[PDB]
Amino acid sequence: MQAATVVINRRALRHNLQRLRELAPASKMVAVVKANAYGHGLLETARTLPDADAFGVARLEEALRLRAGGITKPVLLLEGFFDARDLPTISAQHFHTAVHNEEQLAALEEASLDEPVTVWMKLDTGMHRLGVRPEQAEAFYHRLTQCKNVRQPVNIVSHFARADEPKCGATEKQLAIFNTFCEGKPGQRSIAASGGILLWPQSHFDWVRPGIILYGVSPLEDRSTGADFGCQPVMSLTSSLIAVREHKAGEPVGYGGTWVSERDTRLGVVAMGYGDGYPRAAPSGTPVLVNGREVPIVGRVAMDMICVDLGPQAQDKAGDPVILWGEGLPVERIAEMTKVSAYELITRLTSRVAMKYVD
Amino acid sequence: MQAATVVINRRALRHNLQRLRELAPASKMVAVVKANAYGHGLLETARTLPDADAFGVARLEEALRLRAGGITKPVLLLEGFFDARDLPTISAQHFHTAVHNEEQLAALEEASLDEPVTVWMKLDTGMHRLGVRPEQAEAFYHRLTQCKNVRQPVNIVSHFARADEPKCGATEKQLAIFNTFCEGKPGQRSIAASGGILLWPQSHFDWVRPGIILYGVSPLEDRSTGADFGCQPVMSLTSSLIAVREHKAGEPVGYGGTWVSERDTRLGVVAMGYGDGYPRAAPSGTPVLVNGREVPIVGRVAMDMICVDLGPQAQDKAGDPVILWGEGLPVERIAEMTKVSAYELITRLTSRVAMKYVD
Ligand SMILES: Cc1ncc(COP(=O)(O)O)c(CN[C@H]2CONC2=O)c1O
Ligand SMILES: Cc1ncc(COP(=O)(O)O)c(CN[C@H]2CONC2=O)c1O
Repeated sequence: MQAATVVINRRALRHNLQRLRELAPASKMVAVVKANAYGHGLLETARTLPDADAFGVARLEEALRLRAGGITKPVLLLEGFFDARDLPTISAQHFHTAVHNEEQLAALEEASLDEPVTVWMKLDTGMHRLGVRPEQAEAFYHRLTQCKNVRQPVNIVSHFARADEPKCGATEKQLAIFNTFCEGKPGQRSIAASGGILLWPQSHFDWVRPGIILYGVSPLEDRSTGADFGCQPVMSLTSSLIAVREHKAGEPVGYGGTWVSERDTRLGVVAMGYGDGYPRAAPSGTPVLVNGREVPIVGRVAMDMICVDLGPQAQDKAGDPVILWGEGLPVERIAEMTKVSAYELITRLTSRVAMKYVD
Repeated sequence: MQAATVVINRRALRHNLQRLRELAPASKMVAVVKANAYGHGLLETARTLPDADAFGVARLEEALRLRAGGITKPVLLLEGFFDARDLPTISAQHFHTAVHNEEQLAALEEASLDEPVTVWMKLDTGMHRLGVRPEQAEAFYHRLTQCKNVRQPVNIVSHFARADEPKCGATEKQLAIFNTFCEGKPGQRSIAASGGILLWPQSHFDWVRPGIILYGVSPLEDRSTGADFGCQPVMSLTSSLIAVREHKAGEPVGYGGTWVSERDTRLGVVAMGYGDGYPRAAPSGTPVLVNGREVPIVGRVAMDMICVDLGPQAQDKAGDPVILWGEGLPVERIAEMTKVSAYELITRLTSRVAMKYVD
């Protein structure tokens, strides 16, 4: 019938972008669409959001697919470029780039481009992933200022490591470091993504980079959902039953006989598995909606199939609609039940699901 | 380009099919290529194995992509068809199909096809996922036998739920049930996949369906690898470093500051994350190969990046080769370290990874 299908709500997506402008009314928006737009579709998510001030990607590849698809809006390379030979491209495509290491800076200093490139110097303010450390930042920053190939002024970007943990002073320390370096400097400032936007109004500055929350999903693991912030869930992972079978008490289900029935019942088989992106870690009891009502997963999640307990006289039939997460079942709820981060749930899906866009 | 790349060894793949024929010398092969050939590529895995007796898929869509790509060899629909209206296509495409429920049988009984379809009746011998239960099997089987649309004789297929657990008598019980039903019946018999092939020579029968082991990966969670059975690993998940940075003692790394360094060291940043398919569940300490030597992951695995500890004077530079798993690092080893099944590791990868084929 219909199998593994990801349904993307274009109206929810536009709503969230506008909703986020209301939360950060003095900041421009970098719609973060990396990793196939967190599973919602790189190009379609961008086509949906022409109001974005820019689009953010992880890799140069992603930026080029945007251009290839007709996106004209500025694209920000959050990780910068990996090869000095890519600068002519980046210049001609009008891609904005982060600059975090000596290789990139030296590259910019000796390249010969027909046009200078807007840059966002990435400062390491405490996460210690990418970026120039405080003691090397000033000298590094000054070189970018002297580059004929760098469009002036140079902008400043950083990222939070624990913005979702308001109780520890990590975020305030990163802000302290961020603010100290930006003092007296021109050029746009940006450090906040979903968590910074929602919980830290002092971190909005000139540009904010909504990612997870843009898709109506919460960046926090406190069982809050996108709706807690007025953002609507964009994605629905759906499928269908391919079988409804009789089952006896005492009989196990699935690999390892992991689950045993204590009653005669009817089981439903869903055309969904980890070969589609659904977490194999999902325990028996995890909720799924069959014909709009919640039923539990029973036994191990397999590569292409998932079994659920329908009840002894259920009436559900093969071909009926199944919702892995969507309307009536937030992905955050799944995240909680399976202990899998919502970020990974919506993002680590395979090419086997169909993509569908509505309204 | 040289970022998230899955390298597929075509020579290892051919070697494993031949190696398996040596283990099951009197059985035909159904090369199971469902779920994008377990992450190795549906069409390319099929193109490199023209010696297979048939190809097995989960869904009808997968079978059609094989035909669309030029594969002419028989394709077995392990889950059968989900819509009675698909029978005319299945007949014309010469797809073999499993039949596990009333819907499919009744569909075959009343459809009008220009040619009959070869069928594999699915018998539920104990896994209780798909298949006709023992008490309903005889009547169900007889109807398929009387179908003008079913090519005679009808074949019989089943699947093991615990073939990897030789201790418990689950597999022997499924065999007992399987053998009892097949007595006196013509038509091919098939119940064994990777585990059955390797550990149960009494389950080989007429056709065996190698899946996991075909890709040189072990179906067991006992630390064994594909090489334990003479099968060579087909896949290599590779990438590159995009940064090598200084780091100080007492400083945390990544989201949640979950790893703290007890020494001044140098960290490497890999262009790999769960947005590519790499498990977010990977703990600090999980091994990765940088320039051929093993280094530990430190801090949470992010969507697009992974940090590793290189050492205080490590000579590694951005752009250097990184191996997530492949030569010198079996996926089974990463399975063990992360507690993620090897099946899911190789299969639940996203479309962001580039596919490369070698000899
Ligand atoms: C630099 C940057 N800006 C914005 C975002 C968007 O964050 P939210 O998703 O939280 O809004 C990310 C997230 N990249 C994250 C996503 O997961 N793993 C990462 O490393 C980021 O790295
Ligand atoms: C019907 C059938 N045949 C063969 C196999 C091959 O198994 P191996 O890889 O073990 O050999 C599977 C596994 N499908 C598995 C994959 O994991 N989940 C499943 O349902 C299967 O369902």
